[PDB]
Parts: sequence; structure tokens; C-alpha cells
Amino acid sequence: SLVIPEKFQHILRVLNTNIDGRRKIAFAITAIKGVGRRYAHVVLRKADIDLTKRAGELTEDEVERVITIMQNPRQYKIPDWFLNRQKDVKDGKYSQVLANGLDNKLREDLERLKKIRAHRGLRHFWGLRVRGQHTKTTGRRGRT
Amino acid sequence: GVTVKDVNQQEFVRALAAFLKKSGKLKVPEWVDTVKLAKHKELAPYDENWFYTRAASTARHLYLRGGAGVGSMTKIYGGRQRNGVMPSHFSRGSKSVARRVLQALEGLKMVEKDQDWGRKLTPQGQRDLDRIAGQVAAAKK
Amino acid sequence: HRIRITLTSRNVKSLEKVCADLIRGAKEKNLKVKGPVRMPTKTLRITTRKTPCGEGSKTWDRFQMRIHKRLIDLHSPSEIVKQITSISIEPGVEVEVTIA
Amino acid sequence: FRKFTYRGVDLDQLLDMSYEQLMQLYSARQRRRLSRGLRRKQHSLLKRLRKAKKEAPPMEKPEVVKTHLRDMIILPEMVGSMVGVYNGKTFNQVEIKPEMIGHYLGEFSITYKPV
Amino acid sequence: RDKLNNLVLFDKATYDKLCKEVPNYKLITPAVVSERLKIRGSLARAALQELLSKGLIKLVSKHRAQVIYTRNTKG
Amino acid sequence: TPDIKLFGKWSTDDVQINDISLQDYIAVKEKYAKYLPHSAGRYAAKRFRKAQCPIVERLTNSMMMHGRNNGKKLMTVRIVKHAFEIIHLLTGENPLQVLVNAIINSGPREDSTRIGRAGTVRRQAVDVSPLRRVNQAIWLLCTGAREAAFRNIKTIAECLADELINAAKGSSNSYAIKKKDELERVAKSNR
Amino acid sequence: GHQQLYWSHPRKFGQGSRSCRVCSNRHGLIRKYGLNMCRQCFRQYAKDIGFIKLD
RNA sequence: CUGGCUCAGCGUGUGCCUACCCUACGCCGGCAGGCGCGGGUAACCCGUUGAACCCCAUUCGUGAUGGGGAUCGGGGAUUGCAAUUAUUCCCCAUGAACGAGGAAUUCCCAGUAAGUGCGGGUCAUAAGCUUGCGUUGAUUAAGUCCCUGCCCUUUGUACACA
Repeated sequence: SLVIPEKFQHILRVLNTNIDGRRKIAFAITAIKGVGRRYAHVVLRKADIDLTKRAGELTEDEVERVITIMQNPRQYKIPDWFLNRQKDVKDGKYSQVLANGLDNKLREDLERLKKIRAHRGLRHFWGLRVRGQHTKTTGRRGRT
Repeated sequence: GVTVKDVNQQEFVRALAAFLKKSGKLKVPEWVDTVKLAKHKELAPYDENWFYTRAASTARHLYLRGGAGVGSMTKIYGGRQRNGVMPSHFSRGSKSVARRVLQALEGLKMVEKDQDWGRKLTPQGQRDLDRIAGQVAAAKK
Repeated sequence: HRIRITLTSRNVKSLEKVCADLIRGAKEKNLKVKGPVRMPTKTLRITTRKTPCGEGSKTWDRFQMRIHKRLIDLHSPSEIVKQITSISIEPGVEVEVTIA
Repeated sequence: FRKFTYRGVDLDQLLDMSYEQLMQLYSARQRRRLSRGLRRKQHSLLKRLRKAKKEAPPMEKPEVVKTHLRDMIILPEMVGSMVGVYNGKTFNQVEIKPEMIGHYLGEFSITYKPV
Repeated sequence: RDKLNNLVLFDKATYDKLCKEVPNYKLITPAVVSERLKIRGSLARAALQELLSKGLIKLVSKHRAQVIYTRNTKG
Repeated sequence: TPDIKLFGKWSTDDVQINDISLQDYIAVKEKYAKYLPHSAGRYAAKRFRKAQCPIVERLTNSMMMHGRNNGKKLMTVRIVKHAFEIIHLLTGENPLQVLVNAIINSGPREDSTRIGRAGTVRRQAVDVSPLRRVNQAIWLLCTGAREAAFRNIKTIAECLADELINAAKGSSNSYAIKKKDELERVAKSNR
Repeated sequence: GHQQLYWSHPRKFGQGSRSCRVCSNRHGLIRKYGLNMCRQCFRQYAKDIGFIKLD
């Protein structure tokens, strides 16, 4: 039971993510940009997985079923409030975004505010703090 | 014989939460496997059957100090909201969790919507509380 | 018959003068009297800066105002102790009488 | 390059609108903003803005409407228009493309300078 | 500089080292065994609970911070 | 027990301080032998009242430092209890005698200080009093446990148990004995 | 309209709503126990109000 | 980190003009709130102020890591006439320098330092501030003029706006 079983996966590759097999599953699947601690814990509670295992002890069938629940939010009764992307201003679909998708969403969004030339975009472009934060004595490491 | 106050309360609540789970018919809500217990807490409870523990916790809290409504349950189930970079502050519990636990114990013959507000512990409740107290003390014997 | 007189004052020994006066009154007029119940004192506390301007060393005043309260209960009709309560009114002490 | 869409609803659908649906469509700050009541007290100003907009000429780029107001949420009924937003100093002559919906009219100005 | 690459799960020869070396240690704690065998404290504790339950190590007194064991008495 | 008072589970009787200099300023036997370190206080009021405070209570008091561990005498006493279990197991004989011996062997007896002819200055070596021997011995073994435990799996109760076993034997391994011999070196360097 | 413009900006709160009951300026007021006094006017008049320095 | 267990003291509370109070209890909601009917101008009601630290047990295992929470996207609530230059609050997301800090330098000796939370002021919205209150509770010292200041006595002076 406690011995490293046959075919224990030291390295996993899923959604272009390096998940280490030695990590505990709830903090293992948390590695990718879009999946945090809370979203990792709710979806591993959804998939009928014992969260007491390491991320290498599971089987590829248990990997795909936790990957499907991940990309299928409302399809397994995860409510509107939990999602990291709710009512997109182009799509209008309430569903979570993951690594490369969210990189596209954020980049398009701040470049959209830049191109409509709303101040948020103008503060983004001129390279200052966006949320009315005092810059008279803060933000010097990033700006020499 | 012995009563509820004559045994270690650390073993009592686990015994009573198990006792309620041996019944296993506690009108448990839908969103149990997605919810965070307070907006001062960060993660969902480590354990999966946190509802039966809290039901038994509320139950013995009404036993010891009765006439307690949902607002005193949010007070008693409070902790630090460590505000990140700003200093920590006392914060309350989730009103929904406390209310639904009492409504579960109301539907079951243990508590009663009490005059002067809040919930009492009814004679069947007190009986089941006092008998398991004897079972836990006789077990620790 | 349960008349209640609440004596309230900023001065203690002026309050105790009026309090010790009304008990002497109730006893010499042959009346059942609950002795003066010393309710807790309230400390009206205001702490100011001392300077009108800004550029003095940081010093604070600490103004206090203590307010004291006794209440004496009586089992008697209204008009007897009305004649007593009308006697010995000081400038300092403040009296409020309720009937039931 | 493809004709854009608002939340998940075509601009023609948003332009054929009764207020309490668009109240539901856009974000919560704009929801309470318009749920807060009528516009014949302080926003007699914004019914002047409405009157100024719906008094447009024949098919040309309509006359710039100057405003001493910044806090205006751009609904679909005032889009494709020209406006002078008062910055204290400058009346910012800005044009309203239909990506201004649920944004403040006053969020289209800069006062200062970088070094 | 240095990095401490402890195991997450048991090797067959490390399990041999545990079950044979640990019942002669006069002080057995999750800290001591993790240092000597190179294992994570979670597995180190899990093995100590497995070994006590199977009936080899002698527990002294545990705590939420510190769980202390020792060797079984021979004579 | 109107007989004799164990320290949780440790025997106070037949524990002798062999050194005569740290006999007067070490309070463990017969009268100062109590169940707990955690008592009221009222040693800090006067000068030499510190001397009579149970040496195990002195160890507890000194063990907690660096802000985060301030006014946590309940956490500190539970670490000392757990360490006392571990020094009993690792060694075999009485944990009180382990602590006493470690404190006697960790105490310096000559150390340097800047002296008069105040015209300029001079670094001359002087003797430390039996109370200062206790004070520096307990401080140096407490910072020995702290500095050893900081970022290493070896838990603090086990770290103290190492430092106490080492110093009690007169190791040269213990942080307390290294620092002592460093002070007595600098004393020899300027005497 | 002058009765539309003149004193038209609403003041039901802020330090614009309240003034020192003596000197009528809006900086460093005492509102405890319905004083409504600037700290300088209060600290001047304190011992007629019945406040003492004891502590 | 998640559970469970168990202990306070100071206060303030419906406004003069003043609009604006503290809130139990119950149903809806994940949360912020929302909708109901009450108490209190007060040792009367919030309230026995079920506070934090701490204490008992799980998870983690020396990894910039379940340490850190800056910066950032989106959505959700509340106050106000109005929050764009994000007021405040909530949720998912994002996971930065930081491995205990050079020259130098501040405060302090007993319920004191420090940790830890709680009220008052500001206040429509409202604490990283200040001003008070408990809670847990030490190391070192009973000395000196070495450094820094200040005050004396003797002394010299052609200075007295010194």
C-alpha cells in the first residue's frame, strides 16, 4: 500500500501542464494557470477520487474523468458564482477559462480597453498601477 | 450515573456526530460539497462529513446554553479574517450553515422554535444527549 | 403603591445630602422604604489635543465628567411623599418620580 | 473583422430594448445606477443629453453635444455619436463606437503628462 | 548550493531498512526516521502508525506537534 | 501525595549539584522541586530573587524569544515536557541531572570586558559570578536549540534534547560549549 | 431658475452638513453627547459644561 | 490549514438645525445583503458582550513550499445625487520581491517589552492612524559618567544687541 506501486507516474502532462506525481492531488492539479486551491478541491470532490492519494497512484481513466469535470463546469452542477470567467462581454457564456485560453482573454481584454482608449487601457499602456494606487512613493523595483 | 458535563467534550461531539450518522437521515442540503464555512475561512473543510459534526456541535451548544438563535451560532462559530497585508479582524460564520443545521434539528425531534426567539433542546434531544454522554464515559472507563 | 424616586447628580456629597434627607423623611412619616440602590456611575470621557494649531509636541487633554445615580422605592400613596420630595431641593441634584 | 456582439446578444436586439432587460444584461454598478430612479431631478441633465441626441439632422455625423457631466453609463440609444466631455480645461471631442456600453463617458480623458 | 530530495513513497530496500533498523532505535520519531531514511514526514508518520498497529515499536506519549515512539522491551 | 512531588513524571530526590559554585544559585531539590515550571512569578521585583526561581522555570522562560514566541509559556512548558521525555529515552538516567550537568558545563568562569584608566580604554579579563554563570548557560543552550531547529525537520523538543545531552557530557559539539570556549579563548587572548 | 441653482447641492451628511455651534467652522468637531463644538471652543468652555481634568 | 473545545475589560447607542441609532429573533441567499415583525433614551434591550492569542486533533514535510499576498481579469452585493482615476465589502482567478535586512539607529526595566485581539474619535460610506481596554507574559539591571545631553562650583575675559 505505502510502497511506490508499479507504473507510478513521476511526471504528468495534461492541458500542456507539468503536474508532479509526488504532489498531493488537490495541490498537484492546482499547478496550471486557471486552477487554484478552491477550484482544485471542489472538482476533485466532484470526481469520485480519494484526495488522500499522491498524484501518481491514480490511473489514466481517473485522469480523464477529473479532466472532463474540470472543462465541464455547469455539466456536473458547479454553480454560476464559482467560475473564474462569468458573463464574457463577447460570448455571454458563464464558464471557467484555463492557461492558454485565459492568456488570450486577459491580453485581448486590456488591449480592447487600450483600443477603445478607456483610461484603464491608457494606464496599462503608459505602464502605471491600474486601480488608483498612489505611485508617488511605490512601484520602483519594476520601474528601475 | 453520568451526564453530558462529566465527560471530555473532544470525544463527545465525534461520538454524537457518528451517532447521528448511524441514523444517516439528517435532511442535509445540496451544496455541501462546494461551500466554504465562513468568509473569514479560505478552503472547504478537510473532512467530508462536516455537517454531522456541526449539527452535533450546535446540539450540545443548545444543551449547555439554550435560547440561542442563528446570530449567536454565527458569533460562537467565528475566527480571525487575517486581511492579507492589513492586520487580522474577528469575523462571523456563514448564516446559511447555522440556520439549516437548526432547521434539520427542528424537523428532527431534538430542538423547538423557542419563545423569546432561538431554539431550545426538547426532552428527546436532552435524553439522546445524556445517554450518549454515559456511553462515551463508559467507553473511556 | 410602588413610587420610585431617581436622584441623579454630578456632585456625590450633594447627592448623598438629598438621599439621606428623603430617607429621614420617609422614616419620620412611617413609610416602607427600599434603601438607596447605588446604580453604577457613568464617566463621560473626551480626550482632545491641547494645541489650537498643529506644530506643538503631541500632548493630549483627558476631560472627564462623572454622573452618579441613586433610586429609592416607597410603598405609600402619592401626595404624602410629594410634600416630602418638594422639601430640600438643591441646585445640583436632579429628581424624577414615577408612580407604578 | 466580423461584426461584434455585446454580452451574448446582437446590437440590433440591444437597440430594440425596454430598460429592465438591459438592467439585467450589463454589470451590477450600472444596474443600481439606473435602478436608483428617474432622471428629472439631477439628471434633468441626462434628459437634455437624450433630447440633444434624438434631435439629430439628416444622414450626417451629428453635431457634437457638449456636457458638464462625466458619470454617464453609455446605453445603446446614444452610440455612434460625437460628444464634448468637459475635463475642467478641455471639452474632449470623442466619438462613441459601440464598445462603450456599460462604461463611464468620463473614462475617456487624460489631464497630466509622463516625464 | 544544497537541496534535500526526500522520497514521497517507499522503495523495497528502504522498507527493509525501516522495519529492521527502527525497532532497535531507542528514540523513534517522524523527524529522526525522515533524517535517517530520506522520506517525507507524512509517510514517516504513516509508517510509524502502521508499525505500532502491526505491533513492533513502543509508543511513549503523542501530541498534535510531537509524536514520540521507542523500541519494544526485549527482556 | 503528601509524600514527594514529581515533575509530571520525573524524580527530584537523589539529584545533587556536584559543583559548589552553582549550588547556591540553582533551586531544584527538596523545597523548589514543583510539579510545573509555569508558576505566578514575582522574582523580577528584587535583585537576587531570580536565583531561587526553579531552574526548569528559568529554562522555560528563556526558551521563548523572537517576537512570535512572546507570552507563550504554555507552549514553552509542553516543549520542555516533551524534551524531558526524549533526554530520558536517549540517555536513560534522570532528566533533571541531564539539565543540571548541561547548565554547570555550559557556564563560563572567565570572560573579557573594557576596564578603567578611562584616559583611553583597556580590554581586561574578569570572573563571572555564579548567577551570571547560570544566566549565560541557560541563554546559550536556549539559543542553541532555537538556531539548530530553525529550518530543519528535527523538531525543537528533539533539538533541545540533543543540546542538553551534548552539553551535559561536555561535548564540544553543543553550541553552548563552543561559545563558552570562544569567550574563555578571548579572555586568555587579553590576560 | 435661481431657486433651482442657488443653495441647491444636497447636504444631509459630510463636514459640509455640520458647523461648530459657537464659531461656525467645520474642522475638528466633538459630536459625542450632542456637543457639536470644534475642539478649540470645547477645550475653552469645558468647565462650565461640567468637564474636569482628574486622570 | 481544517475542524473541535474555552476564558475579558473599557465603552457607545434614536441626534437642536441633524436627515442620520445599537441591534436580538425568523425566512431567502454561497457570500456581501435582502424582506419581516420586536427590545432599548438604558446595571432593564443588543448582553452572561460565547474576541483573538492560546488549547486538543487531522492534513502538509524544508521545496520560494498548503510561507508571502503585492500586482491583475471577470462577475457579484451595499452607501450616496454620483465611485471612471478601481469608496467599502464578497467570490473565483493571478501567485510577484522577500532565506531575518550594510552605514547607522529608536524605545524600554514588572503585569513593564512584546504578541494578541476589542471599543471611542473621524463616520452617509469608514482603519494599515490615533486614543483607551483587557488577554498571554518574559530576557537583562539595582550600576556608571565611557559616549550624548543638561545643570552646578572654581577660573579667565578688552564680551553686555553678551
